[PDB]
Amino acid sequence: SERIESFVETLKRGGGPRSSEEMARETLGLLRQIITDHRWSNAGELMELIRREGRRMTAAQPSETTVGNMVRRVLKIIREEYGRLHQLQSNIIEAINELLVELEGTMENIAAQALEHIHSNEVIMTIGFSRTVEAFLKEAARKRKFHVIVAECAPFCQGHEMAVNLSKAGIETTVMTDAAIFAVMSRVNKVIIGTKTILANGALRAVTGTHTLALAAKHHSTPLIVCAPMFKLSPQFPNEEDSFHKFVAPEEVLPFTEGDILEKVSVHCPVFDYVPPELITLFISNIGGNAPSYIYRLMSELYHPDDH
Amino acid sequence: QVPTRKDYGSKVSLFSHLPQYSRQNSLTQFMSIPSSVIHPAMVRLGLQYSQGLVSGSNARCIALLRALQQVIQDYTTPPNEELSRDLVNKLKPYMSFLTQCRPLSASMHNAIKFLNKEITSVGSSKREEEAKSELRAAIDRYVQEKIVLAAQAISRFAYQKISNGDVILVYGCSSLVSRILQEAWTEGRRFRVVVVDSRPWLEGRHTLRSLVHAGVPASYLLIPAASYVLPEVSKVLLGAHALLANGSVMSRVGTAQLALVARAHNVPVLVCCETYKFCERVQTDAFVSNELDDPDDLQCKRGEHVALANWQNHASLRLLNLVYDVTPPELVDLVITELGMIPCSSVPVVLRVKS
Amino acid sequence: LIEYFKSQMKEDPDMASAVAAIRTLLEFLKRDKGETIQGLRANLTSAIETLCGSSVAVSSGGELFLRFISLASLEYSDYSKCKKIMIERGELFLRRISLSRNKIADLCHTFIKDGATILTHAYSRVVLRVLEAAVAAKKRFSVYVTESQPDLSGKKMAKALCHLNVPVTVVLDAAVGYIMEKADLVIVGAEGVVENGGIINKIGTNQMAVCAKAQNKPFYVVAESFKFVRLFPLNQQDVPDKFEHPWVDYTAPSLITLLFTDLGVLTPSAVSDELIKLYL
Repeated sequence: SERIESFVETLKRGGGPRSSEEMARETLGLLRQIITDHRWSNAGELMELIRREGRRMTAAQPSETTVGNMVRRVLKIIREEYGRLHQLQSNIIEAINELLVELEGTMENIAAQALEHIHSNEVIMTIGFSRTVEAFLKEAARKRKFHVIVAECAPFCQGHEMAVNLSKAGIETTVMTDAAIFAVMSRVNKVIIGTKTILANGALRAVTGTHTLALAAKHHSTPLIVCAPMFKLSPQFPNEEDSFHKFVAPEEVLPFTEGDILEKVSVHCPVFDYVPPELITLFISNIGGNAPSYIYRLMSELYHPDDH
Repeated sequence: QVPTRKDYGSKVSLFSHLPQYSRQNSLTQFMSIPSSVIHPAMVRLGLQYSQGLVSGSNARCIALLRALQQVIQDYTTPPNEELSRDLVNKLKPYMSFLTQCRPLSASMHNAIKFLNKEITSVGSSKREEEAKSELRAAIDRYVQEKIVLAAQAISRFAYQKISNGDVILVYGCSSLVSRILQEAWTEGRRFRVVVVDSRPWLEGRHTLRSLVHAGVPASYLLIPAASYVLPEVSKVLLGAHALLANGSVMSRVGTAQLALVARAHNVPVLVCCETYKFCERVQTDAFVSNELDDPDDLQCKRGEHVALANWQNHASLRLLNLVYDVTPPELVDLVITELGMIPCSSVPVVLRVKS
Repeated sequence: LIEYFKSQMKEDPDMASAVAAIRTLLEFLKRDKGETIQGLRANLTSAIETLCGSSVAVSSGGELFLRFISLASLEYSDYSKCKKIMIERGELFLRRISLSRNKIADLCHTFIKDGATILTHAYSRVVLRVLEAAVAAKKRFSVYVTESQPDLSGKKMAKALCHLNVPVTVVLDAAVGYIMEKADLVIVGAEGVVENGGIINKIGTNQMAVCAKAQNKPFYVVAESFKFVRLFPLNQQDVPDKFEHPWVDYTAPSLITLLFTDLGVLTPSAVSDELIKLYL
């Protein structure tokens, strides 16, 4: 039925399911359902329906790149499925089920490869809460006691919660304000950041302090990993400008109090930022450990030239 | 059985993952001497490593392929087994034994995994002699293919740049960087090599007395003061033995303290490696994958023998002697592989092909 | 054949100098005897005979169509081999090479920044194709050029660009430093590209691009599907014999940002995958 419309409203109003493959489980859900029982013609009328419902879905807040990402991957499974087909619903829904089960284990396998990086007594450093970086760092509690420096930035700040969820289970964290990321980072090694979405050229679109942070990395020459799973490799190299973000209400940065000053003064609030591929020095991923400058072909491994 | 252990001294804080080893001889308190079912043959080589009697980053592959060729040419195929899972399980703790003796590899296993493939690929119904001789035969064709008949071919590319007038600079011992820099005096083109060598287990002398019997002239400088060859160099053919998919070049501990001490004088840096010795890991720094080794070798008998041995009796003075290093591929130019002179950043592109 | 190729490029205000040679070796590959293997070697001699003249791209097309024709040894036949199927396959490879620039423009158009001041140091064909479509559907932009001293050929772009009706200034080639404080998105085309993703173009290119990644502005390059050679230098004064008389210079691939090709948009470290996908 048209419960997807509710879903089309659900992404419209906001209220995030915290990126935990819930957008992916949902997009797989609705694509499974529209894939299940709909109109049927042989010659990709299903694919045309995927383009229509696709572009209607992408008409949401243009930041949830996972929605269109798994949409396009469903299309590539359709194209290869027909490619071998040269009863298709059985093969398509089965392979989509296999992609679901493969998606069902990202946060474990991307966290197994952790002992091979962090060593004893090694002052790691991140910024901003992320599920994968916390799970990833929790499987390195069967090794020695390092430190963790976490930045408290990007207000409204969703960051501390992580400083709790770590320090009551693990290593000796300290929490620094965002405006002190250059007295620190003279005494550190091995920076990690989680990623909101990563671009085709090799860019990280992340939380609103990622840049200003990576610049310090390629100033003191410390390597920064951006641990990010699959299904977040977005096409469309950074052409569209200023729709790249989320501008939120300036209540979060200035209070509605202090009247009259708020007549003539301009307030800005960006949620994301731009990390170019000239500063990332490894990707830890779900299947391999690929470098920055290789990421290109990995994208060609997944998609098809209908990247629009 | 296979006790192992025997760690000696206090590791220097920081990395404790790595285990230091000393010359306690492993079984010199342990092993048996009729046959001692741990190893029919591999106890020979396994004893031969620990003293320092092979140790070249190549030809360990030749050694392990030789001993595994004999032991594979000794198997018995019991009355209730398919001999694929049987032998393929049987080779496990023996390779673990050599793994215990020395850190097992500097990409040596690629061979081991290959053996596990060829063992697993065995047909389910044949003669023991048929599959046996077939197996060791393939085990020969491998070392003929990727170890023998490639290093010759990866010299023909190297002449194309090594031409008359230049002043090359190799570093320490090398396995290929003697062949493809000594099959270039024959066929003319005079030059003047300068070699540079590191303070323990010097290893530079093996070059400087394996090259004067070719006739190309030489010079000699220790790595501590390689800031005088660099205003007269015209290349550096620093070759090494493990390429990691992030474009890292696992050399000996010296290199890439020269490379990023070269590119501040504008002389290029060209690596030379083979086609199996590149591995599918990724590492960011030195302190996750080194291999410490016997910190007693550091003893400079330079007069009154200032206490070196006495350190054990001293309080807090851990000496550390690392074995590998890392070269990040912003300070590395062309890699002269055995499939062309590919760019460094395409270190992964050789992987997908021939796979 | 020399008068034939010169005749082909004489009546041509577009088309590649390289494409002209490609059609020249197409027709002079058609009307010849020796439908056999070693007869192709005679064309190889013609490949040297065409290579008489400079202009590295000619040799690139030489090995290019040399490999395209050379791939007909596989799918083996006798005296009527499928290189004759690469007469029309090739013919459509020539129209494939002919329709190349349009895709490069339709991909490239978007990166102009609507208030941008595009700098260029050349007289390129496809730069003017893409930039002409750029004004012909989109926003406005200034253009600065400098004139290459042993051709003054930049002024040809000044004239033809003034026929495209956009505001152009053109300063001399010594004061590019003074230019770059007031500039963004440096665009240049390129004669040839070496196997690690480096460009060779006119004899001033590195004198800019060294200054491009000091004031942190980007630096793009753009070329068709015919500049990929197996050549591999490593330093200046190690270019081949292709030059007060130098003609081409080198720019290391630690400076070239995202480049454009007929295969699509591309990063400067994926060219090796293309050519190693081809040559072996």
